[PDB]
Formats: sequence, structure tokens, C-alpha cells
Amino acid sequence: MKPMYRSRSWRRKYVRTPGGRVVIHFERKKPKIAHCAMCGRPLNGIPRGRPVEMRKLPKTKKRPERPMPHLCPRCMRKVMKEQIRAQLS
Amino acid sequence: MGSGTATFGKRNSTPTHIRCRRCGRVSYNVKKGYCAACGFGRSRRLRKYRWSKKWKKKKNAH
Amino acid sequence: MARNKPLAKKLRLAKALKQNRRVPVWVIVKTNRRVLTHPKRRYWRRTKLKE
Amino acid sequence: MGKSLIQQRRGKGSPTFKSPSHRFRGAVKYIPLNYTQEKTLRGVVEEIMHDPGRTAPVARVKFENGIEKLIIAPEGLLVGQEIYIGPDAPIAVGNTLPLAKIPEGTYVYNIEGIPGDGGKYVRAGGTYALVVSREPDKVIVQLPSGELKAFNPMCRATIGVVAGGGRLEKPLVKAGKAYYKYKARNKFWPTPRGVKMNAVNHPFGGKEHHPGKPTTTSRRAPPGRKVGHIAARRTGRRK
Amino acid sequence: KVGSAGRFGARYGLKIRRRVAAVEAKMRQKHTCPVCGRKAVKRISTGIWQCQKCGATFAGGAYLPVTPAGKAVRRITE
RNA sequence: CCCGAAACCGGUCGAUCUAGCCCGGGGCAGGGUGAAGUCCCUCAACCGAGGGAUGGAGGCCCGCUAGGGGUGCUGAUGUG
RNA sequence: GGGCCAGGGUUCCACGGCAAUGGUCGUCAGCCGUGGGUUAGUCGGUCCUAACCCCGCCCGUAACUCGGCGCGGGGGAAAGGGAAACGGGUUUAUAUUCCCGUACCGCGGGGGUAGGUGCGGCAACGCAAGCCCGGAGGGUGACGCCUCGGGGUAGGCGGACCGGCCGAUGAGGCCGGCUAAGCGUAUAAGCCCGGGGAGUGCCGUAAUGGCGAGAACCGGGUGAAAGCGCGAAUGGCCCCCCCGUUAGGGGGGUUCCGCCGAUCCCUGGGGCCCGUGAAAAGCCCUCCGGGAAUUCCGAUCCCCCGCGACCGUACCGAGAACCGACACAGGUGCCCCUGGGUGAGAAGCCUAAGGCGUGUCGGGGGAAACCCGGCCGAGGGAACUCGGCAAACUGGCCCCGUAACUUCGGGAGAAGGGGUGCCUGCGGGUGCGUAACCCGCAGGUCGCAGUGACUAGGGGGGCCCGACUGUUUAAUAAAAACACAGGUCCCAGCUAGCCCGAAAGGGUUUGUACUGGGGCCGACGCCUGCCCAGUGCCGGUAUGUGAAGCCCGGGUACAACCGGGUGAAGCACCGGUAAACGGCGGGGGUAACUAUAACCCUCUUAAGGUAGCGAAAUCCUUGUCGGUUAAAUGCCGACCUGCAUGAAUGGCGUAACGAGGUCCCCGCUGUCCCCGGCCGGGGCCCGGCGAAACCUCUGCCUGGCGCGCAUGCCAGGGACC
RNA sequence: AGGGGCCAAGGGUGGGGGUGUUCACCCAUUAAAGGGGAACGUGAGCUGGGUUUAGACCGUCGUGAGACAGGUCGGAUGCUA
Repeated sequence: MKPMYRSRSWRRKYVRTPGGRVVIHFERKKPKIAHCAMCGRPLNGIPRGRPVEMRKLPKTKKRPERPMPHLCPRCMRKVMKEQIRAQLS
Repeated sequence: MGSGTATFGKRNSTPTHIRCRRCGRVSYNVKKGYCAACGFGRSRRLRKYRWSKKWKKKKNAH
Repeated sequence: MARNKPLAKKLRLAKALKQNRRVPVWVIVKTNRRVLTHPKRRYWRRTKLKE
Repeated sequence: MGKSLIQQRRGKGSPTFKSPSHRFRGAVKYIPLNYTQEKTLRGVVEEIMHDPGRTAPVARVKFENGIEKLIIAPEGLLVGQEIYIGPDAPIAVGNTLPLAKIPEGTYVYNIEGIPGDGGKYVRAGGTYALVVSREPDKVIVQLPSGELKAFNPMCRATIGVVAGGGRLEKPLVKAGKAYYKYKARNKFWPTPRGVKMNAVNHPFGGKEHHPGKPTTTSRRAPPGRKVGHIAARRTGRRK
Repeated sequence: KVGSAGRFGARYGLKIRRRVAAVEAKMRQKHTCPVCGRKAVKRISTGIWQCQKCGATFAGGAYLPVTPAGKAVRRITE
């Protein structure tokens, strides 16, 4: 296409027309692994997808059911222990 | 730079100078945003000078 | 791409193109020898421009 | 006569001699609008980063009034250490309190010179100031140069030492690796000598290797002629 | 005899590469976490050290986790 | 009488050449050598000794890869 | 050759031509004439913001069309970030856009139902999302370097089948056999979760290595690419048999099986570091919830109605559309870097798809001399020349073997010696079962030669310089110069020092003595003597001295004016200071003997050349001696009295390194003795095409003369164009 | 076999080693290995090492810039009669 250089948004799959023309297509970059951030671990039940694709996809992928889907269940495993200690005293 | 002038000259290719919104001469340098001839972008005023330049065309016009 | 003209620049290019005609023969009759040569004739290659 | 010199260019703030300020990291602020007295203030080390232009490691700190600011990192800090600011801060390492509140004979850094201006003193890798004597009038602190400056007792400072020591213990290795460091900082280089610079370029030294006039220069000497050993009291290593 | 000094080749001269071989060798050594105490700490970066086990990251010397200057601070007391 | 140059000065106009500085991108066949780091065997109480593996560093080598430079031929040209 | 960015700007495309233009003709064309063509919800612009910029305001300036800060706003990438689409068909020219098919963005409705504003599963977890204006917060957007391994498939090739073709014999070879974006349903190494419970402590990866903050080992969950189906019997390839001036067509059949080998692309580990490696628009979630809720509500679930503000799209993109005045052998970005054979190869050669024969003047002379490219030369082996310059030789690869020196890293691919083809038959490795490759072994055998071509280091030693790599006079000097790492001296407590600015103000500085500013020297190894007299710098200064001001005296009806004290920095003056600039000497006399003088006198001017090194990157001079050459104004080693060495205006020495200077040796060789022949392009002729430099004139030669270095004067001679 | 002198240019009068070298020094040969002139013959012929450009170093000199017929490496050779 109009991008020639193999830039980042540019990257390529070979595409065939049946015409046998064989033309280059750009591909969207492949997904970086969202983190817990409260302790650095890639998150189970958290998708990978392209940052555009997440707009037109489903939200189920985008979280787990437990509170703070952003952090890992074990890190939450800290946080509740703290919250109660906090209500108790 | 000195000789080997042929070997050198692949720029000019890029343009930095045009038909001006204000005057119409060939000097509205796209990069500065300044017209060399008229002074548009730089000044509210037209460029005119004792030497002149601008004046000379105008007298010549008369 | 294209490049990549601005709309106006195309208007200007179009004008220069217009200037790059050859007069018509009838004017010429009307004149009865005459202003000729049409003086502007601009060649794509030969000449530049303005832009 | 000759052109402006290598130093005179520097002063213009022209871009070969302009520090990057967009790859560089925060400055120290302690903030005195929540004052020292009537303290309210603890924070948590949010992360630790390297600051390029300080050539030292620096800490991001998340305060508990809701402001985020950098404080120059002490040695032996953990991420999730609590740093306190005030006088009623514990007397331990990385904690920040006034000089009066700090014991005598303890190592200290990041000392204020005007109360509440955020640290303008001892903010380099591995070096530290010593509190030699304290009197309610004035507290005298001994600086990295061996030299004693009197400061107000109501200056802030942090207990401990700076991190990033051994810094000049390791060498720079090669001209390549060095080139790499100077881009990270700002320091006009490769820097040649005036001695084989032409008479136009530089005040001393001609075509070939030998000095013009003496290297040693006045303290009333002109701009653009104040190069060499500047106002040297002595030179050499002998009687 | 050579350290990590083999990278240098013929070059840099004895003292620098000897220094380099020694300083890198000790830099390579397993270091005791200030946080835990197991021998987990490795160098991420210049002056930045991190313990694999506990995950603690802290500032230290460029080559070593602790410098002799840093060591002095502990000794004066809280 | 007329012409004739190197200047000097004043106000302006250039970093599409080029120099360095910065942002954000991209390019560079193939091959070699082989460091640290790590491992094992056999032989010795230890000290070590012999062998082999694994790993893979370099302002590194070879290289008419692309690309950059331009030493000699004082060659070819030298109103190209 | 294919697709494109900039840039060009109609050069594109058709018809009609050739006066001009095209390095020649021209019926051709990029020329001339005349008409025509670039169509976008889903490509990009436009949006964001970077480095950075401007504007108002504040302020400066005599002032501005000038100037830097601080506020506030706005702008900044047609290769950053970023919403969504492909295929086929059609046109003279355009097309992801027009058409056909299939797919889909944004916003705005509508109709249903989950939803008493979600139900259901111990749990690791299930989708038909989560009422709502508002603002808040939080992840992801989001970024340096290089290996290795894991996956994807573009795609190269053998076998088999189906047609087309070529074809001694009817074999073998060539060829067509395709599947899109969009969906639906599946991804799975990373990464969590239960069970279990680390016995000489076990286990793994290609590897480093994990573990009692959960092992070995079993079940789960969980997030890139990938497969199938839809898309799609179509469409698109490929044939066959009929209709014919023509047009418009018709009916058919094939359109396939594996297994095997790869760039890139995407995903984990890991190594690195005195570069620790922008933002935001947007999503996704969460906190609060202004209000509306049971006649209810809401639409992330379905399905369905409507719409798309604006600019761009041609062609070229190049050894003729760019730029160099020229259609210039120049030189400017990407992408195709994995076509086949070759072979380590994006190498060469040959060759495929594809392109061209307009790198645009032809023909003739077997073409003689001469000139450029290039081929070959006996014998001899640098005798040439400043100089082996040029050129030659070696040559790939495998094996053997490998010195001096050394910073132990290297030197080193030292050096030198051997081998290498085809065939026939085996073995090993990896795997799965005989694939795809790779590594060896034996026998037979041909040539002059087996890297036979192309590709493809000549080697060795001493010395000088500079550590190296890099850089340098873009364009007569690439070096010994420069940088350089390392070393040292110096200055400054940040309200600094230094530096810029007319000013306001500013750089360093998101900087704070492990800083950052300025010089000197220039890697390592060993060292760095001695002098503060002179110059310079620095600190200080009773005393003398030292301006204007003020004071006092005098003068003047006032004033000018005259005199003295008071007199700061500055000077005189004192000390320090040479890894500051710099200096670092002369005569005589003397020792068993002839030599010299270890020895002893003398004086300038601060000190008196020390460690070293030395006839030098030392005059005389080709010193002298020795090596080396038959023979060497050389080189090298030595002595050394150095015309006119010497320690950070660095001394000495130095491994490694060099398109550096000089010398020697071996091989080799047309450099030479001494030149020949050949080949191709010119030369030379013809045809067409067609300039320049420069221009008082011209058939002389020799002597004399003369501005003393004459074709022209003078005297002879030669003399047809 | 010489020394010294006359006639005589018809012919001959070399090759190498050092040097940028005309000169000169040496070697081995040779009959002999003569001298001088021709824009110190010969650059619209070559060569371009040296002299006397612009780079650089050392010594001396000079406060310094900077200099040197001192030493030294490198430094283009146009034209269609």
C-alpha cells in the first residue's frame, strides 16, 4: 500500500487474490500482554487483542468476574485481608 | 562544497517557497511561514525599502 | 501517493495549462497578420513554475 | 581579531549546548505549603527509575495528600518503603526531617539552603554531608568538598546517603561508550585543545604544538580570554 | 586468566580490562537480598538491583549492590 | 574627460547545500573467531591435572550484500 | 523488471501529422494541432501530540515588521500514535472508489426478550453484558539494544492423477489444477487455579536455571498467528466440440491427492548497559451517581429503517517525465533481499516470470601506423625506476602443522607441507520408517590441470610514527595530523563559578562537588630531576604613592582658580607558586707511558641537563666501525664530543593495529635485456548529422643586424600548385 | 709498458651499486669506457623524485603571531594543428 517502509503499523501478510495477483496487506500488531501492575504478572481471564479490536469485541474478554479485574486474584488475595482489618479496627 | 555540483544536487527537490497569499510572488516560504518578497507572515506590513525592491516593480508598473 | 496537490495549486496548474495553448486561427484573421507566438507558451519540461 | 570561543557559544543557549529536557526526569521538591510543623504527610515509593542527566537513580514517591513527586533516592531503599516528611517523621534512613531534629554526627543529604525550596544541596550519586555540630542558632554541615557552610536549623534534609555510589570507580572505557554517555547528558564533545588551533580560533597556541602566552589567567580577565587555569592560586605538585 | 575482558580483545590495556574483569565478576556474584536474605539479587540496570524471589528493586552502586559509603550509613543508628 | 579593484560600512536574506544539536522512523548477503557465564567425566584426601560440551561478547575479522568512503593506477578524461 | 514517497505538472489517453524538437533518418514520440480522462462513509489527508513553533498578555528597548522569560490559548509527522473492506468485473484513458458479490463504521430510530435496573455453578469458572446525566480514578494505548529457541506460511521441489503441448524411441520434459478481506467456530506458549506435598534435595531447557513466597507430578482455567465452513456449485484458471464475411454466441468436461524443505511475520526465555529508554486522542474497567424506576425501566443480545459535510486519486517516479542549463555513464528513500541452477551467499555466470534491443547514428577497410581496454610471451628473473609503481603470484575448502613477541587478550587465516573430479558400493546423525538433508569410508578410473570455469590472501623480517576502531583539508595533502580511553592542574557552596544578552533577561539546570565548567597531556609499561632570577597567576600589604567627591586654607563681593589633608582599587613592597610560560653555562691545569682526565681550580645569571635517549622525522658529512650489497652519499646496529636532546611546550619503551614513511628476503612476474603477435573499441574512408579554441598576413632556410632569443631588414641558397 | 707532443671528429666512447642529483664516489668489464654547446637541448613528448604552495612534525629563533635555500613525510602536470 501507501506505506512502503516496514514500520510498526506496517507489517505484512501475503494475500492472494485468486487473480494470482498476490498483494501485500498490512497487519495490525499482535497483542501486548496486559499486566496486573500491582504485581507484574500477565493476567488470566484478561484478553489479548489489538487495541482497536477491543472496541468491537466483548467486555467478558476484557474482565474477570472478581473485583478489580485489573489486578491478579492473588494480589486481590492481599487486598481484602487488608480491607476487613480496616473495617474491624 | 566547491565543485562536484552534479554529484551533490538531489536537494532542491523539497520546496520552501511559493505564490503567496498576499502578494502573489514566489516567496512564501512554507517552512518559516514568511514571504521573502512581501513580508506576509512576518509583518502586517508589506516589505518596502529605500533601495528598494517592492517600490521598483510599482514604479515600473506606473 | 498522488502527490499530493492542494486544491488551489491544481487551480493554478490548470491556469498555467490554459495559458499553454495555441491561439486560434480566426483571431488571426481578425488581426490580419498580427500578434502571434503566444508568448507564454510554457513547456512542461522546459520551464518551471511556481509553487 | 578572532571568533568567539568554545565557551562563549555555550552561553547563548543554542541547541548544540542545550540540555535535553524531554528525555530527562523530575526534580526534587519537598513542598512547604503543607509545612514542616503540623505535618500530615507520609508517602510510598511508587517506583524507582534512573534519571539520565543526574547520572544517579531517582525515586517516584506517591504522597498521601494525592500529589506525586520525585525525591532523590537513598541507598538501601525498597519499593513499598514508606518515606515520611515532617519532624515527627521517624529518625531512620530515607525519612525527611529538619536539621535540628536530626542528630549530630549522622550522615544526611538533600539539605535545603532557604527553608522550603525543595533541595538545592547534596543531590549527587553516593556522596553525603555530615552533621558535625548543631546549635539552636545555626547548624553547621560539612559538605562533600570538606568545606563547612552554615545553614538555618529549619532546613529539611533526609537521613542516609544517596544511591548510585562507585560511579567514577568504574571507568568509561572507550570513546564510543563515552559518546553514548554525553548524549544522555549534555557536554560538548569531542573537545580538542587550543594548542594546535589557529590564532583566530583560540587565544593561546598557533599552528604547531606550543602555548602562546601563559595558561594562567586573571580574575578580572576579559570574557573570551578567561581560558586555562582560571585564577590559579598554585599549580603543579612541587615546592 | 581472562574474565569478561576477552570481549576487549588485544585492546584497552591491562589495568582497565583487569578492573573490568574483577568488577564484572563481583557484579555477577549472587548477592543477598536486603529484603529477604536469599541470594537472589541480580543487576537489571546501572545502580538498579532486583531480587528475583521477593521482586524487590532497590538502588545500589553501579557495579555492586552496596558500596563501602552505603555500608557506613547503616552503622550510624536510628 | 572616460573606463577600470581589491575593500569598508549600513540594512536586509539563506541551514531544500553543508556542520553539528534534537524528534520520530528505516537499512545493513554470508561466513569466522570465541570471552564471561554454565555443565560433566576421569585422576588427587586436598591442592589441582586432562578432556569435552554449552553459551555467546566485540567502537572485532573476512566480505566489490545493500550502503558509506576514496588508496594506487599520478591510468581513462582533461574544449569531459 | 514490479509497486511507490518527494518532486514534476498533463508529460497520461485517442485521432491527424512531421516545419521544428529527439546526440542521425523518422511513417514514431514525451514534438505540433485537436478532442478527452483523475469519481471514495470504510485508502490517506483531516484528529493527537512530539522535538518545536506562534499569538495575546505581562516586560524590555529610543522604538520596531526587534528581544528572552512567565502566564493563557492555539499549531506541529501524507513513513510516529490512530475506527472500520476485500475479491471479482468493466473503461481508449480511472477505480479497494463505477458495477457485482460479500462485508462493515459512526451517529440517529424502531420492535421484541435476558433485566424485581442480569440469572445460573462449592470452586478453579459460565454470556444473550453494565438502568443513568456527571465528574473522578485505574489498566491498555506506550516507544533502547542483540541472540537463541517456539509457532504461522508466502513458497521454492519429488511422487501419483486429470487435460493441453513437445516429441529418435515414444520416452522424458514443459504447462494448468486457485481460493480473498469480513464472519462463525476453534488458537495456545506464556500466565493463574485446585489435588499433592521437597527422599543422597529433585526436575528442565538449545541455553542461563526453578523450586518449600508450593517442587517433582496429576487434573483444570486463561490472552498472537494458525484450520474448516461461510464467503463459494459461484467466480477465476484450463481445455473440447459446434454455429461465421459478420455480429452475437451455444453445449460440454477438468479445475486434483499427499509427504518434504525454507525469508519473513508473532511469541517466550535470555544476554546488555556511568543512553535506562515522549504524550494524548481513544478504548476497557471501576467509584460515584444529578435523576427515571414496577402502569416501569433500560437496549452492551438480536433484527431492522435512514444518512456520510471537506480535499486528494492521471502518469512518471527514471542510464529519456526528478535534480544537475543536456533524454548528463552522475547521484536521492522504501518495498520485491525466499524464482531455478550454483555455491557459505540478497556473490558471479547461465537461465525462468517480466522488460528491452531508443544505455538511440549507420556502413565500409581482415582494419596499416598510432591510442584505449585486454590476451599471450622463450632464456633470464627488477638488470628498469626515487621506489617491484604498475602488473604478477598465491587463491575456495579440508587436513597437518604453526616462530619471535605478548598488555596472555592476542600474534594466527603465521609460516610450510598434503589433499580436493567422476563413478561404483557402504557407514554414521536426525527423524520417520526410507521422507528431507547433511558428514564420513573403500574400490574402480580419465585429464596437462579436479576451487579445472566463475568466485578466490602472495608471504617473511628490521626500523620510524601514531596506541587502536574512528575523523580530517566535501572538490591536487587521509597522514605521522585530529579525536580517543587513561593521567594531571585549575575555579565554584547554587542567592556560586563560567559563559550569553542593549535590556528585560538567558545557557549550564528537570544540573548541585561521584557535579559541571576550563585548560594541558594523549592507550598500556617504567618514569616524570632541578629552578620563583624573568614572565605570568595568586594572597597580602604598615609605609610611600594614588583620582573624582567631600573638608579645611587661600582667592573671587560669587565663580573659575591655587594649596593641603583625607587618598579606594592600582603601583612600589612581601610571600607562595614550573603536570603556569619558560631556563637547565663557560675556560684553563693534572694520572706508572703516548692518550684521555676519574681529579682540581675559576666566574655569570635563579638553577646547571638529572632517568633517558642520541650522527636522530649532526652542520661539517658519503663521521667512524660493523652488518648488509660484487659494488649501497641508503637502511640498520654501535660509538656519540648533541653546529642547534631530555622528561605532562611529556622522556623512554611498547604487544596489538594501519589504503602511513624507509629497508631487506623468498616466491613471482614483459619493469627491463628487446620487443612481437593477437583481440575488441577508436584511428582511416563513405552516407546523414555537425560544433570549439582562436584568428594582421604569409612557400622558407641560414647567418649578420636589430629591444642584445628574426619567415618579412641585409647578403646567399632552396623554391611549380 | 709508459711520459710528453702533432695530425685527425670517419666511427666508437658502455653496464651496474648509493644519491633527487647534473658532478662526484665505487665495482666488475672494456680498445677506450674524453669533455662541452643546442630555451644550464629535450614538459602544446614522458617522468615528476628534488627546488619554492596551500597538511604535519622536530631543532633553532622569536613575548607572540610566526619564520627557516635547517632536517623531514605528503602534495594535479591542460589543448581536437
